[PDB]
Order: sequence, then C-alpha cells, then structure tokens
Amino acid sequence: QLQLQESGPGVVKPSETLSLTCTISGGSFSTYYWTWIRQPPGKGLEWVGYIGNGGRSLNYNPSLKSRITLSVDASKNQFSLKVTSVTAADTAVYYCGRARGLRGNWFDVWGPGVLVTVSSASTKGPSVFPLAPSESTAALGCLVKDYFPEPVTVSWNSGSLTSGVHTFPAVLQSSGLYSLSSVVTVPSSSLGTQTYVCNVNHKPSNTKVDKRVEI
Amino acid sequence: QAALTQPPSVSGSPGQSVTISCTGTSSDIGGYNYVSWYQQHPGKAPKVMIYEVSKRPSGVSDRFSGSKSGNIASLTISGLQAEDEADYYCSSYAGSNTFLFGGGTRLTVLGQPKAAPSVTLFPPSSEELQANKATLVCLISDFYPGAVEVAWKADGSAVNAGVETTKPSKQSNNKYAASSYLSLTSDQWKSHKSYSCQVTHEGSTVEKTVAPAE
Amino acid sequence: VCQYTIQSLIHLTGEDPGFFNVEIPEFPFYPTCNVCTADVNVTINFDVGGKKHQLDLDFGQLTPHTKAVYQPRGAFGGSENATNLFLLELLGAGELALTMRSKKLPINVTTGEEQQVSLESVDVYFQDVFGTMWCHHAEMQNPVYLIPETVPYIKWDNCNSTNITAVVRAQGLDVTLPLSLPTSAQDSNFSVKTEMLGNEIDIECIMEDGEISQVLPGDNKFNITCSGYESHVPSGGILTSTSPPGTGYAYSLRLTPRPVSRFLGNNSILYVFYSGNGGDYCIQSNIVFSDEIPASQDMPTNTTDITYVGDNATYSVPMVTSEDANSPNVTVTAFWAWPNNTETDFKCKWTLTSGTPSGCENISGAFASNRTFDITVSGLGTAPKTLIITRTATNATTTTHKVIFSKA
Ligand SMILES: *[C@@H]1O[C@H](CO[C@@H]2O[C@@H](C)[C@@H](O)[C@@H](O)[C@@H]2O)[C@@H](O)[C@H](O)[C@H]1NC(C)=O
Ligand SMILES: *[C@@H]1O[C@H](CO)[C@@H](O)[C@H](O)[C@H]1NC(C)=O
Ligand SMILES: *[C@@H]1O[C@H](CO)[C@@H](O)[C@H](O)[C@H]1NC(C)=O
Ligand SMILES: *[C@@H]1O[C@H](CO)[C@@H](O)[C@H](O)[C@H]1NC(C)=O
Ligand SMILES: *[C@@H]1O[C@H](CO)[C@@H](O)[C@H](O)[C@H]1NC(C)=O
Ligand SMILES: *[C@@H]1O[C@H](CO)[C@@H](O)[C@H](O)[C@H]1NC(C)=O
Ligand SMILES: *[C@@H]1O[C@H](CO)[C@@H](O)[C@H](O)[C@H]1NC(C)=O
Ligand SMILES: *[C@@H]1O[C@H](CO)[C@@H](O)[C@H](O)[C@H]1NC(C)=O
Ligand SMILES: *[C@@H]1O[C@H](CO)[C@@H](O)[C@H](O)[C@H]1NC(C)=O
Ligand SMILES: *[C@@H]1O[C@H](CO)[C@@H](O)[C@H](O)[C@H]1NC(C)=O
Repeated sequence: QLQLQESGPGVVKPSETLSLTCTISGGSFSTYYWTWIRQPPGKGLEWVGYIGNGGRSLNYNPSLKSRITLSVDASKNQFSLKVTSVTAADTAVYYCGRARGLRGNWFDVWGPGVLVTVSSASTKGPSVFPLAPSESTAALGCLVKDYFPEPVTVSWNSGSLTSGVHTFPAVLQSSGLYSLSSVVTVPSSSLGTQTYVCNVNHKPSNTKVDKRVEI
Repeated sequence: QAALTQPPSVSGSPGQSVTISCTGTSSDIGGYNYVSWYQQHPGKAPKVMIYEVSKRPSGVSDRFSGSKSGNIASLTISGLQAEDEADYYCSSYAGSNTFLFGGGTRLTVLGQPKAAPSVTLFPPSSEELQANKATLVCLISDFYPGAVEVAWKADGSAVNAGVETTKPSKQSNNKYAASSYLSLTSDQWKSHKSYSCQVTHEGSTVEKTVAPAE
Repeated sequence: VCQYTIQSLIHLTGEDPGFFNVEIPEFPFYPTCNVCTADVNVTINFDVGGKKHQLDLDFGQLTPHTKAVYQPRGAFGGSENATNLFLLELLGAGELALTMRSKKLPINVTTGEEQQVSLESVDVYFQDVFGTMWCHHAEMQNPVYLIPETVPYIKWDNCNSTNITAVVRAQGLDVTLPLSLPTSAQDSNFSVKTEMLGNEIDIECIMEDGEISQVLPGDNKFNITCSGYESHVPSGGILTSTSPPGTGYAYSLRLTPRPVSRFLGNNSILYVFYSGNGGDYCIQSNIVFSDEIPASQDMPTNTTDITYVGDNATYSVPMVTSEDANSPNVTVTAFWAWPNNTETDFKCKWTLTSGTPSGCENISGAFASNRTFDITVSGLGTAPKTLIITRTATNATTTTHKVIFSKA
C-alpha cells in the first residue's frame, strides 16, 4: 500500500527558507497529483499546492504563490516543498498527500505530518530521566526535560511496546522550555524479567537517546 | 487562511442524524462538483469521508453522505456513534487548479458517561537528584468531563511555588489527559517527609503521595 | 400535445469542460426512407437566481439522409448571436445529441445580479412523418452555475510529438498509439491520463482505478472517466501487449473518450500522459472532426419473413418488451419500404381507440385481447414487398419490425 513520510528540520529561523521533502513507498508518482497541506497548531487546514502531469503542472495557493516552490525527484521517490521568507505564521504541521481523480480533487493518502516551528530562539535538546515506580500492573516512564523546540517523540522497546503506552502532551514552562512524560503500564511480573527502554527523539536538536527504566 | 464557511460546532446524541453545512460561492462550491469532506481525530492526519460532493471512498460506512444545493454543501452523519467525535472540514475546487478549505466544525456526541481520572505520581529519579534537582510528575488520565483541578501539598500543607500544569487534552477514547509538575531542588526534596498530588474532578478528589524515605 | 414523453437525468462528472451535452436516444428514425423528415424544437429551462427563464430554439426540419449537424434556425429569448452557441448532431442508430457552449451566456441578464445562471432542464420536441409528437424531458441531476470566460491558454512543455491525428466521429474519439516501455508486461503497473484542449474547451480523462496494476499478455481493457456530461456509452481504453532481446517492450494503447464536441475546433490537441512502473512519458497529437454523415441513422430493427398464399397476408405485432397489458397508450404505424410521397404514404396509424384511418389503403389493423396487434394486407402482388411496422407504448421502448412478405 502507498505510504508517505514527511521529513523536515523541525525549527526554521525567521526570514530563512523552509525545506521539506516527502518520501514515497509502496507506490509511484505515476499520473497522480501530489500535494502539500498545512495546519497551524489549533487552527484549520490550508492548501499549499500540488505538482502533477509529470512535473508539467505546478499549482500553488494564490495567497502563497510567490514564496512556494514544488519539485519532484523521481529517482529518489521524493517530492519537496520550499517556503521562503518565513515567519511565525508558517509554524504548522505540514502534510504531504496523493491527490487523485479529475483535477486531483481527491486527497486519498496522507502522510502522518511533520511539525515545523519558526523561531529565532536557540534550540535546546532535552535531558532524559527514568521514572521508576504487589500491584497487578505497574507503571514505568521517562521524563523528557527542558527542551525548547516542540516536537518530541517517545517510543518504547524500539517501538515494539505499543499497548499500554501513553505519552503525555508537553507542559510549557515560564522559561519557554517544554517538558513531557511518557509512561507504559506493564504487568508487574514482566518487570522482573523484561527490561523496558524508552527511545526519545528530538529532531530539532538531532537528539536520539535510549534510557533503561529499571526497578 | 481564506476559507469556506462552516459552523464552529454541532452536537448530537448516539443514534441521531447530524448535518454540517459548508457555504461557498458560485466560483468554488456552486461552480464545480469537487466538494470533499474530511474527518480529523486528535493528533492524526485528516481522513477523507466524501469526495466529489457525494462519493464515498472504500472502507467508509454509508452512515456518511454528502449533498449540495446552490453554494451550500452538506455532510450528514446518521446513526451517530461516540467514535464520530472529531473535527470535520469541507473543501472545494476554486478554479485554475486551486482548492479552498472550510474553517472546520467540531462535533460533540452528547450523553457520554462521566469518568473519574486515573492519577499516577512519580518521585524524582536518582539521576536527577545527582544533578541536585527534583521534579515530581503527576499524570492524570481517562477523565471524560474535560476539566480538572490540581493542588500540591508538602507535609500536608499547600504548595504554590514551582507548580506547572497543562490544559486537558482529548485522548483517542474521547476521554481527557493532563499532567502537573512540581519542580524542586534536591535539597527541598530531602527536607520534607512527604509530598502529595491531589486531583479534583466533578466534585470528587483523588490523592497520591510520595515520600523521600525508601 | 405530446403523444409519448420520455424522462431522463443528466449527470455532471467533476466540472463543465466548456460545453454542455445531452443525448436523446429514443426518437424514431425510420429505415428505408429517403423522404422521412422530422420537425424538431428545443426549449432550455434556465434558473436565474431562483427565477425561471425559457429559451426556445427552432432547428427546422431534420433531413438525416443529407445532413447530420444542425444549427438552430431562429431563437426566442436568446442573447444576440446566441444561435451560434448551439448544435444538433445525429449520432447514428436513431440517436442525436444537443450541445451548447457553456462559457458564454445564451440569455441576456442584468450585469449586477443573475451573473450565475444554472441550467435546470432541456425539453426536446420531435414530430415524425406520421404526425406523432415525441417529447424528451432531460433534468439536470447535479447542476452548476454557468461561469463565463475562465479560459486560460494551456500548453504542455515536454511531450513527444506524434504524426498520428485523432479523428472524431459522432462525438467519439478513436486513436491507437504505439508505445514502448522498459517494463515487461508481467512486472508493469500502467497508468494513463489524457487532456483535450481547443478553443474554449478543456477535457480531462483519468482511470478511476488509478492504474492497471499487473498487466496481462494480450488485451487489457479498462474504463476511463472524462470530465463533463457523460454519455450512455462509456469511454474506454485498451492496452495491448505483444507476445514474448535488448529491444524494448512494445504496446499499443487505444483510447475511446466518448463525449468529444467539435466545438473544440479542428486541430485541437490531445495530450496523453502515461507511466509504466517496474518514470513518465507524454505524447501529443492533433484532433480533427469528421464531417461525414453516419449513413446508419436508422433505428435498430427486427427483420422477419412471412410467406402467404393468394393475395392476403397476416402478421401479428407482439407487445413491446417494456410494455404491459393495460398500457394507457399504444401506437402502431406502418408503411411500405422506400416511400416517395409524404402526403399519402404515411396514413396508416392506429392508437388503442382510433381504428383504421380512412387514408390507409389495403391494410387493416385491430388490437386483440392480450394487446397483440394484427395486420392484414389484401393487395399483395407476386413480387416480394417489405413492410415497416413501428410500435410504441407510454413508458415502453419503440420497436420497429421489417416484415418481408413472399409468395409461396
Ligand atoms: C417550432 O417553433 C416555431 C416558431 O418559433 C420558432 O421556434 C422557436 C422554438 C424559437 O426558436 C423561435 O425563435 C422560432 O422562430 C414554429 O413555427 C414551429 O412550427 C415549431 N415546431 C414545432 C411544432 O415544434
Ligand atoms: C396518450 O397520448 C395523448 C396525446 O395524444 C397524451 O396527451 C396522453 O397523455 C397520453 N396518455 C398517457 C397516459 O400518457
Ligand atoms: C434581451 O432579453 C430578451 C428576453 O426575452 C430577448 O427577447 C431580447 O432579444 C434580448 N435582447 C438582446 C439584445 O439580447
Ligand atoms: C453578431 O455577429 C455579427 C456579424 O455581422 C456582428 O456584427 C455582431 O457584432 C455580433 N454580435 C454579437 C453579440 O456577437
Ligand atoms: C468498466 O466498468 C465496469 C463496471 O464498473 C467493470 O465491470 C469493468 O471491468 C470496467 N472495465 C472494463 C474492462 O470494461
Ligand atoms: C519520449 O520518448 C523517449 C523514448 O526513450 C522517452 O524516454 C521519453 O520519456 C519520452 N518523452 C515523452 C515526453 O514522452
Ligand atoms: C478538419 O478539416 C475541415 C475544416 O474544419 C473539416 O471539414 C473536417 O471535417 C475536419 N476534420 C476532418 C479532416 O475530418
Ligand atoms: C421479432 O419479430 C418476431 C415476429 O413478430 C417476433 O416473434 C420476435 O420475438 C421479435 N424479436 C425481437 C427481438 O424483437
Ligand atoms: C411514388 O412512386 C410510385 C411508383 O414507384 C408512383 O406510382 C407514385 O405516383 C409515387 N407517389 C406519388 C403519390 O407521387
Ligand atoms: C394474443 O392474441 C393474438 C391474436 O389472437 C394471438 O395470435 C397471440 O397468440 C396471443 N398471445 C397471447 C400471449 O395471449
């Protein structure tokens, strides 16, 4: 099945150029249109543009036309979006999608979306601490502390531990930094035998850390 | 964001039919047959329910139907289920290979049961205490009325300084989650006998306590 | 004053490409008749901000044996030079189509308001040589507002040219394009999209299924969906793979997009964009519109032989497939093959409650119980003669019989 994956920088300085690419797997560009959609946090959707007819059709949102460039690199199964002269008005989750049907009116497959933050403030990578806790089930967790650029992803046991995992939305401190926590509920018997490791990813600061959470 | 016009919110009871309007012009909605409707659950990408005014992709139930009359498009959801709680967006072609989106409509399903929060309190980790810091983490989950009050205590007495609490956020099961953090120095942590996180919800309280003792 | 009326629904797919099209398939075009004509008048019912406005066009007399494309001879309530926006074309096999350019308003309206007008329905009036008045009411199931202008000039930059010219006959395009792909048929996912550009018209066609996915040896037929008002004959495509070196893999791509209007103009452009996944390729070709008459405008017939003795012969006309007993109106007509005088040769017409008209010679007709119609002819000579009998009912399908009477 077609799968799409956006990839960007995380944080873009004001008045610089925002550069994003979407990677295609399980399918080809073929005769479809390929589109970008964005959504500011807590706001509605906005159409950015799409590219079709083998790159012969470049159609952009008329309110963003002069700042937008779409391109396709078929040899890498990627297409890209560039946004110049950026401001905080361009802070948003960006989605790439397949647009099918007449005129590409039907956006049938979407990527998961990538958050891009426009800020002149210095980025800050987090410190990660384990949250160790008779009871039938027990809770373990990881604390992701004092990072400025918002998007932080936590997975457990390399992403194989899915059920019982809840990653909480981050708190915004008065300093302007974020902290969040991710916890997993496991049966207490499994705690003695199985080790639990949280994987923390903060793309803005290129941070990848694994923490063992041991009783 | 230049947009089409939708009501900010609609509501319905399970088993009822709910209709969401989307008003455009003769240049977008009344000028073409390219109206789409999207469903968006919290933290997820939008999902197409309807395209080309009334056509349903494979896999989406026939409880979802779309129609158009003049410059007004409508999405109707019959047999409403708690799973249908989400934001709904219309979109339409606007000529010259351009598209406009509606402002979005938040759908609420009424009559959902009250749910008490689940509270977990974590003490500072050994690693952080070695950095001379101590933050207590209070995690609150699975409360349906999406409002909560958090109060911290130290040795039974109220604590105000160093408390940071999030607004509630909607979960996948339509319940809500929140967290509260009490940031202390390692010296403050070791100079008290206990700390507590008390969570109030719909007139009820749930309290959790940690102690520096082993 | 309609003896028989037929209802139909017009569906718009996607967007109006610059012309409106409606098909009328049920009017009688009698076979073996050089002198058979029809009087045709058409009313277009427009909605203008909730207020209704009629437009009447007169198309004169159809002469199918000599003319297949008709411009209206007169218009009432029309904007000036509006008659120019309409065409009536015969499609063959008893069918015809009505076309309207949709990027210019055919009715004068206030500039300030009424700017957006929508077509609500089309009424078509058809009177044959027997004097029967046929009516067709076609209602717009999903209308859009008519938007004048909006016609940017479009050209695609990198498309390999083909000396192949696509010819359109009776609104239908038919072209075969040889092509080469690096992918074998077994390991290929094939997709194609087309675009037709000319004058004020821009048509797009796609595969609603996206791609053929695995291609098979031999013929691979697939549907294509084009923007605009859809014909009852679906548009199609066929990808043909050769049977199993360093050479590429050869294919033939045949495309038959069905509603293509000569309003596009001679030497409009067909763009074909296709892809074979194991890249992208674009081919462009010119399109021309045949002016030839179909020469097969006759409606479908049922030919049967009747052997007689003496100078009297009988034939029983069965009920129409859709017709049932107690049908409110049944009409049966008859005339000898290749008539030459419209004033006398078309006098034999029977309704349920009319009897044999005084002007019908050597033929008698009567409805038996179960609604079978019995014809008797009493003047037959020795040479064979062919009788054309047409039967219709209110909600049923008109059916024509060719009956050959032969002496034993
Ligand atoms: C058709 O109508 C004729 C009179 O009006 C003409 O046709 C209408 C529809 C308008 O186009 C108007 O401008 C034309 O002048 C009649 O003379 C003719 O007999 C009618 N034919 C029938 C019986 O349908
Ligand atoms: C029968 O034909 C007449 C015209 O001769 C028409 O007015 C009438 O509506 C027809 N009957 C029905 C039930 O359609
Ligand atoms: C204006 O509209 C009326 C509608 O009845 C029409 O008869 C008349 O010819 C029109 N005039 C012009 C110049 O279009
Ligand atoms: C109609 O055609 C005639 C041709 O002589 C032209 O003079 C006139 O200006 C045209 N009017 C419109 C409304 O196009
Ligand atoms: C065309 O559409 C029909 C009905 O959806 C389908 O059965 C057929 O496979 C399609 N293509 C061909 C080969 O006719
Ligand atoms: C033209 O034909 C060549 C044949 O190798 C092909 O590689 C190229 O993609 C084609 N280009 C277009 C626009 O069809
Ligand atoms: C193109 O040539 C002339 C000019 O329109 C026309 O008679 C003909 O029918 C058109 N197409 C062809 C070659 O059939
Ligand atoms: C053709 O006419 C004959 C003679 O009435 C009849 O028996 C037969 O059913 C008819 N067939 C069709 C297909 O109309
Ligand atoms: C039609 O032709 C016949 C001979 O084929 C002739 O006798 C007759 O006069 C013609 N019809 C009329 C009434 O002119
Ligand atoms: C209907 O009546 C006709 C005339 O008598 C007869 O030839 C025919 O067999 C009958 N058919 C039925 C089905 O009754």
